[PDB]
Amino acid sequence: AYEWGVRSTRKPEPPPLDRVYEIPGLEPITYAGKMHFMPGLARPVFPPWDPGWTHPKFRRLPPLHEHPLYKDQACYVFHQRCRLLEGVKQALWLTKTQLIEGLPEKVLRLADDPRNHIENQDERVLNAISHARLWHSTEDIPKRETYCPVIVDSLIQLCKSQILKHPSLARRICAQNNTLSATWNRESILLQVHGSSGARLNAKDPLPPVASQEEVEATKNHVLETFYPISPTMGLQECNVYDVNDDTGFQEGYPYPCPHTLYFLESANLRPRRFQPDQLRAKMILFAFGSALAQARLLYGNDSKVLEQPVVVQSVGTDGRLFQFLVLQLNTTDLASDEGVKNLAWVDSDQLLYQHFWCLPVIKKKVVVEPVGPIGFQPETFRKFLALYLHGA
Amino acid sequence: KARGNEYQPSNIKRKHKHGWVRRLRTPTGVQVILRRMHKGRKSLSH
Amino acid sequence: GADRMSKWTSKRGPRTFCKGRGAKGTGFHGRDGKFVQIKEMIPELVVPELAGFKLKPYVNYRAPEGTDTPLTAKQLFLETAAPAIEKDFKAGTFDPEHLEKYGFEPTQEGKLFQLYPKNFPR
Amino acid sequence: ATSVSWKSRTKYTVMPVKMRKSGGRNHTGQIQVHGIGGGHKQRYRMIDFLRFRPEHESKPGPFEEKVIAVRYDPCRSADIALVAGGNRKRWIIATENMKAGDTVLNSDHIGRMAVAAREGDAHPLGALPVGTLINNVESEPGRGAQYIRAAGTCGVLLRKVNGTAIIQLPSKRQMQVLETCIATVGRVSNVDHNKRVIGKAGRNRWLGKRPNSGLWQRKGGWAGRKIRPLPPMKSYVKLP
Amino acid sequence: LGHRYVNNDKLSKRVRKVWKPQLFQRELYSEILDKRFTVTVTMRTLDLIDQACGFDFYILKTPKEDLCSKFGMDLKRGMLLRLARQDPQLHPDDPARRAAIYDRYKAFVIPEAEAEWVGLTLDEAVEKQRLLEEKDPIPLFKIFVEELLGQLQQQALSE
RNA sequence: ACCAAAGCUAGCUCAACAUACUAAACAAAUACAAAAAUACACCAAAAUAAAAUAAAACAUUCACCUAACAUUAAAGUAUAGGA
RNA sequence: ACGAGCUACCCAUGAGCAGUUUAAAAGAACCAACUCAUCUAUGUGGCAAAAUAGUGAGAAGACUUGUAGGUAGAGGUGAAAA
RNA sequence: CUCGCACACGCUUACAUCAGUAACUAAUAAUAUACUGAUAAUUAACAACCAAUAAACCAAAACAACACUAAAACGUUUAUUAAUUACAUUGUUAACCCAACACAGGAGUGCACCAAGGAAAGAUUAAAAGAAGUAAAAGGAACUCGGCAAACACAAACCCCGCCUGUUUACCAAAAACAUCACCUCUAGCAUUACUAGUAUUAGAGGCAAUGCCUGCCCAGUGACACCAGUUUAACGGCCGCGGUAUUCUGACCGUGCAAAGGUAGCAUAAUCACUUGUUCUCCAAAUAAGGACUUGUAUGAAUGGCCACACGAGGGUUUUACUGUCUCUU
RNA sequence: AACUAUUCCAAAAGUUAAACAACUAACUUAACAUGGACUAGCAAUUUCGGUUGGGGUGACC
Ligand SMILES: [Mg+2]
Ligand SMILES: [Mg+2]
Ligand SMILES: [Mg+2]
Ligand SMILES: [Mg+2]
Ligand SMILES: [Mg+2]
Ligand SMILES: [Mg+2]
Ligand SMILES: [Mg+2]
Ligand SMILES: [Mg+2]
Ligand SMILES: [Mg+2]
Ligand SMILES: [Mg+2]
Ligand SMILES: [Mg+2]
Ligand SMILES: [Mg+2]
Ligand SMILES: [Mg+2]
Ligand SMILES: [Mg+2]
Ligand SMILES: [Mg+2]
Ligand SMILES: [Mg+2]
Ligand SMILES: [Mg+2]
Ligand SMILES: [Mg+2]
Ligand SMILES: [Mg+2]
Ligand SMILES: [Mg+2]
Ligand SMILES: [Mg+2]
Ligand SMILES: [Mg+2]
Ligand SMILES: [Mg+2]
Ligand SMILES: [Mg+2]
Ligand SMILES: [Mg+2]
Ligand SMILES: [Mg+2]
Ligand SMILES: [Mg+2]
Ligand SMILES: [Mg+2]
Ligand SMILES: [Mg+2]
Ligand SMILES: [Mg+2]
Ligand SMILES: [Mg+2]
Ligand SMILES: [Mg+2]
Ligand SMILES: [Mg+2]
Ligand SMILES: [Mg+2]
Ligand SMILES: [Mg+2]
Ligand SMILES: [Mg+2]
Ligand SMILES: [Mg+2]
Ligand SMILES: [Mg+2]
Ligand SMILES: [Mg+2]
Ligand SMILES: [Mg+2]
Ligand SMILES: [Mg+2]
Ligand SMILES: [Mg+2]
Ligand SMILES: [Mg+2]
Ligand SMILES: [Mg+2]
Ligand SMILES: [Mg+2]
Ligand SMILES: [Mg+2]
Ligand SMILES: [Mg+2]
Ligand SMILES: [Mg+2]
Ligand SMILES: [Mg+2]
Ligand SMILES: [Mg+2]
Ligand SMILES: [Mg+2]
Ligand SMILES: [Mg+2]
Ligand SMILES: [Mg+2]
Ligand SMILES: [Mg+2]
Ligand SMILES: [Mg+2]
Ligand SMILES: [Mg+2]
Ligand SMILES: [Mg+2]
Ligand SMILES: [Mg+2]
Ligand SMILES: [Mg+2]
Ligand SMILES: [Mg+2]
Ligand SMILES: [Mg+2]
Ligand SMILES: [Mg+2]
Ligand SMILES: [Mg+2]
Ligand SMILES: [Mg+2]
Ligand SMILES: [Mg+2]
Ligand SMILES: [Mg+2]
Ligand SMILES: [Mg+2]
Ligand SMILES: [Mg+2]
Repeated sequence: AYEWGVRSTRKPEPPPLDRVYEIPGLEPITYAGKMHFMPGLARPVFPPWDPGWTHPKFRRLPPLHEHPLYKDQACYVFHQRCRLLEGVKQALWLTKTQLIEGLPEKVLRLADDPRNHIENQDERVLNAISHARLWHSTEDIPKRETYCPVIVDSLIQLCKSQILKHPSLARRICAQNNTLSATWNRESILLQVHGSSGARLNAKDPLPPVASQEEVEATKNHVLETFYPISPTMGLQECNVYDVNDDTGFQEGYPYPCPHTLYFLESANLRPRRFQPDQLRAKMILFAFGSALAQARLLYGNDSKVLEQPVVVQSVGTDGRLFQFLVLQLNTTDLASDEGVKNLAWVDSDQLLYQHFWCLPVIKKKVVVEPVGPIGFQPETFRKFLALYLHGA
Repeated sequence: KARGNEYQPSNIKRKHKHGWVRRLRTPTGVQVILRRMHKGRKSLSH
Repeated sequence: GADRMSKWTSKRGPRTFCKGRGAKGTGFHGRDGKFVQIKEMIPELVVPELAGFKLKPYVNYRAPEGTDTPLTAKQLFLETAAPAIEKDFKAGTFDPEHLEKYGFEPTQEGKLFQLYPKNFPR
Repeated sequence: ATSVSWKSRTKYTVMPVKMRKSGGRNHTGQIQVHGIGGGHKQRYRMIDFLRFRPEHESKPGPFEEKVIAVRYDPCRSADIALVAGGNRKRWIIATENMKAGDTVLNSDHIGRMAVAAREGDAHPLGALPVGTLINNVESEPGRGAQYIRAAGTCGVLLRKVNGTAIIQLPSKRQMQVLETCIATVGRVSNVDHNKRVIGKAGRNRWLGKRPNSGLWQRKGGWAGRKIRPLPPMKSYVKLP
Repeated sequence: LGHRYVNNDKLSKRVRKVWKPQLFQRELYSEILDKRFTVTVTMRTLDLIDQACGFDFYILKTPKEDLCSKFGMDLKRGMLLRLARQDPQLHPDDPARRAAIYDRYKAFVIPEAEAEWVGLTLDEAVEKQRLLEEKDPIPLFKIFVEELLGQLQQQALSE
């Protein structure tokens, strides 16, 4: 095998001990007396140093096994930044879930009713895009780190403007950065989705289940696809210190108990520091699922059972030019077995809000060919966005 | 082209090349300091 | 040819060179990068109430000086420990083992202001 | 003075790690090798050259891995492949037709019947047919591949005698090894690397090659066309 | 270190030359210290050990100048100490072996005050002597108390 | 008549003696980029002196040339040397 | 012993390159900043121990350039001009 | 008339206010940013200082949609611990630095082309010669080593040498020298500091100079392999005569000597010892110039490369136009 | 000479037979590594006799 250090680098082996230390029954004479190095004298050996009072900062790092929460069962954790190798496949398998192409038809009907549009949709949304992508900064060409959260929030505002027409929307509150811990056991593998998502829309009243019983029973016969060489745990964090407790980021008696929509931004300048669209889909599957599972174990409890009352959660995600829509229905708290009823997920993937954007007029042979602004605009994707925002009322 | 401007001042370079620490890090440097001390120089080093 | 003679001061180098003028550090660098002061490192001035007390910055001229005797460890021994030791040897209660009642201290590490490693500034 | 090599990183990573070129200079700072320096900036991908490497010591058996992607590598001539199995990924040197979304077997197991050889497969030499094409050849068993890693190169297994394999290196020299040593089956990636045409001196500079010297040296005795009988066979088999 | 003439003709070039000893790795057994040291020695060292009939003999039987090694002098200091002490820890289980061994070397036995100073560099010596002289200066309270007790006991005995 | 001129001191030199041989001054700061009170280490080491020159060149050789033993003689003797 | 703060070549780490022409940032083209130093005239104790004026060559590259580091004289460095 | 404001690096009070300047600095004064004295001054929000250990991440910057090849600087999150408590410390002037000078030189970046900065002339006179400019009758290279310089011109052709962009003698040479893509020889079977975290389609030591047609004969010498035989010239290097013959000059043929082979293809009065201003044709009124042929060059010649060629060249030569104070011949 | 590689002898560590014929020798060698040789590389030290109708060539001594 080829070992990966290099001798030159690895901290130098201690100097060969002085010859006077091999002679039995003889006290070597050292410079230890004079408190400094001297040539001609033997090198003193000192006891590992114990400053009888311990200092919080300058002490050695406590070994991991000493912690009260240490356990010998390796628990695989999924946090906000983990990438899954096979994204949606893995997500589904860990979640025990079937995938469905479009969005639920409830949501689409909500989307295609001309009653549900804003005053001028094309106008306002073209403006939201242009604002986010250009106008919101002093600089010529804003980076993504700014313009992704800006555009998501612009759209949230455009939808929030409908609180006038359907005044049930005030039953919601928005939250940022909550600790979420969902532990569950799947096929002898222990999984925990643990961490923070970016932004979370919570509601006072839960969301009506979107799948007819025919779907749920057609779920009973569906076989989970499997990737043989790759273990399903791939890309997670092997972790030996963890807590198993159901934790939604809020304590008891929270006035807005029901997770409604989760928002996942990819705001990073470099490509390699963002998620592949697929991996992102996986991320929101797992996290939506965790958010659901927490609740499901709050209103029912740790016992593993099929659910008489499904829990529904939504998720949206972004490049800032590209959107991922997801609706998840949780039907099952027993994931140990592979053979039962499976949870449901609808994923509308790779929905372009606009094709491209020009921040400076593009000029060819001293004429203006392409003006400043967005190229191509899909009112459809914003319509779906609105739909998901309006799912409560 | 034109010469004589060979000296382009930097304090970091100055003190890394000619400084006290640099003179004490090698036996030869120490002999420099010793010679200057002997001659009674006002400034032993930069 | 730069400057050899003039002393090396924070004013002289690049941005990266900051050398204090010799004031003493009051703290450390914290988590936020912001600086944290430690209330214990900041010297607390101990100032007596001067109002009701009579002494002045100068002395009357007709007031005499005196024969100058530098205080010695001996004189200090005799003004303090000698009367007590003599009193307790004359009564035979003298104990060469424990001198602590006379004010001798075997080791300094217990007390707040120690003399030999000199724990206090002033 | 003294410089420290960039080559210290203890843990294996599939992620590209940053490296410092040193044009021809040893750690003392003098030129050792002439004609090297200042190419494009390069990150380094760690290659696992031990093809058979059981993930956990718990299950020793022959295992199987999936090929995820086949990428260009700046550091070597061959193209490399990202290969994942169990919980782990690693870079391996890609065989000629290896493509993404593929399956590759790693096995230490011998048997009387040999094996039908696919490309990415790694087997002990003893397990292969006697005419097979191999690359990434170990010397002693467990050591890791050294020989035949360059782009488009292939050796060939010649024969099997006395619990030992004799193979033919790309230089057409013969090499004798224990038959317990692993090798990968096929020709290495990027076979046309031979026919690439550097267009201009500039490109050579991009590759980090500084021009030859200008001094004129009269050719000596060493030059000419020497025809030498092919050298005797190297044997890493240690006789008792 | 020296020079030579090439060909040994005095009329040829004169050339710097250095003659280096041939060194070997050999492990030697000390009886008195009961140990095997791995030491670099010459063929000459082995011949002198042979000639003096024991490793421990050779070390005890040779003067400081002839060994030339600081390690030789420390070996010697060690087993000289073990002889002057009659250290029981030599062979803890068998006083038979112990007396048997301490027997043959009885010619070299030297007192203890001498035995710990044998192999010492002037540096090590100065250090050792500095440590034996190490004292925390006596508090003036003590000294003044003793002067006062002297004076009080001579004031009590005079009446 | 300008420019100028004249001093006799500052100190030095060489020896003698001599105890014995790193002066004086240290409050803080000084081996971070010396003079910057305060954080887990590393630290350290040795190898023949050479040549200019003399030999009317230069090739073996070439006193003294940073190794205590002085003085009167033996004696520029025995010896050594491209003798 | 001391020198790579000039310069030769490296290593790290930053920074520049507008307009025009082209499917093209192609060691292409025109031409600034920038870098060089062709030819001439001045100058020749000079503004200058190598410059000034005009004129020229390159100008997304084997390009220019800042900062810190390296290699040392029996050596270094060198697209050889000793 | 236009090199301005700021920061970095550097400099170190040269800055500011009041006063003084007989003399000292300013290459001279007036007076004063630079001489002298006294007294003051730059205040942190900017800048410096400003956590470690594990773990998940194969997926460039280029308006980044997506790609190109030379494969690319720049971080999130999760876990484990991180003294917890107003005000810490330090840089903050300038007309400035490196060039012995208050030097027409050298100096990184961001913004500007003016709103900011500045003054070519101490006063005269209007000689020569010198410098820098503008104009010029008729002519238009007759100048001269050369159209050097100049010009109301800013075009065309042909050779030589190098393929090309590039590099070089800082301060007399920028080139035909070097490098270079390409093509060829040699040397290596391999592991933790170079080569290389590479493995013969690789890496070193060299030659030669892209492409195209080619690269002839020689291993006797000298090398180097093979420790001797033997092998090697894209290793160092070499590649011939005398006599007689077709009526006549020549010599297919003949004789014979010597060599390891006897200079092959090509090209040729050449950047090629001399003879040489070879001979002839073209160009000019006239040419030792230029170009084309002939050509034993008895001293050309094939990777110390030979021959053609595209494009390129501040390389070296030649012609035409045009342009002109180069010149007639100066003003 | 040193140094860098080659080759060899000795040093050092070993290993074998109890050798052969009739009525002591031989062989082995991982990295270091010593003494003495060998062949090369890379080098080190030193020198350019005089006369001459100026030197050089030729000639001479
Ligand atoms: Mg100078
Ligand atoms: Mg100076
Ligand atoms: Mg500073
Ligand atoms: Mg500064
Ligand atoms: Mg603070
Ligand atoms: Mg490489
Ligand atoms: Mg490659
Ligand atoms: Mg080459
Ligand atoms: Mg060359
Ligand atoms: Mg002489
Ligand atoms: Mg003389
Ligand atoms: Mg001489
Ligand atoms: Mg001498
Ligand atoms: Mg003799
Ligand atoms: Mg430098
Ligand atoms: Mg441009
Ligand atoms: Mg160009
Ligand atoms: Mg100019
Ligand atoms: Mg002009
Ligand atoms: Mg110009
Ligand atoms: Mg140009
Ligand atoms: Mg051009
Ligand atoms: Mg340096
Ligand atoms: Mg020399
Ligand atoms: Mg040299
Ligand atoms: Mg160069
Ligand atoms: Mg030359
Ligand atoms: Mg020359
Ligand atoms: Mg100055
Ligand atoms: Mg002033
Ligand atoms: Mg004046
Ligand atoms: Mg300022
Ligand atoms: Mg004037
Ligand atoms: Mg005039
Ligand atoms: Mg004129
Ligand atoms: Mg004119
Ligand atoms: Mg005219
Ligand atoms: Mg003419
Ligand atoms: Mg004429
Ligand atoms: Mg001209
Ligand atoms: Mg012209
Ligand atoms: Mg013209
Ligand atoms: Mg050229
Ligand atoms: Mg020059
Ligand atoms: Mg130059
Ligand atoms: Mg040029
Ligand atoms: Mg020039
Ligand atoms: Mg050339
Ligand atoms: Mg060819
Ligand atoms: Mg050619
Ligand atoms: Mg040939
Ligand atoms: Mg031969
Ligand atoms: Mg031969
Ligand atoms: Mg011809
Ligand atoms: Mg000729
Ligand atoms: Mg010839
Ligand atoms: Mg040749
Ligand atoms: Mg030739
Ligand atoms: Mg071309
Ligand atoms: Mg030309
Ligand atoms: Mg050029
Ligand atoms: Mg040119
Ligand atoms: Mg000599
Ligand atoms: Mg002569
Ligand atoms: Mg002469
Ligand atoms: Mg003559
Ligand atoms: Mg004459
Ligand atoms: Mg002669």
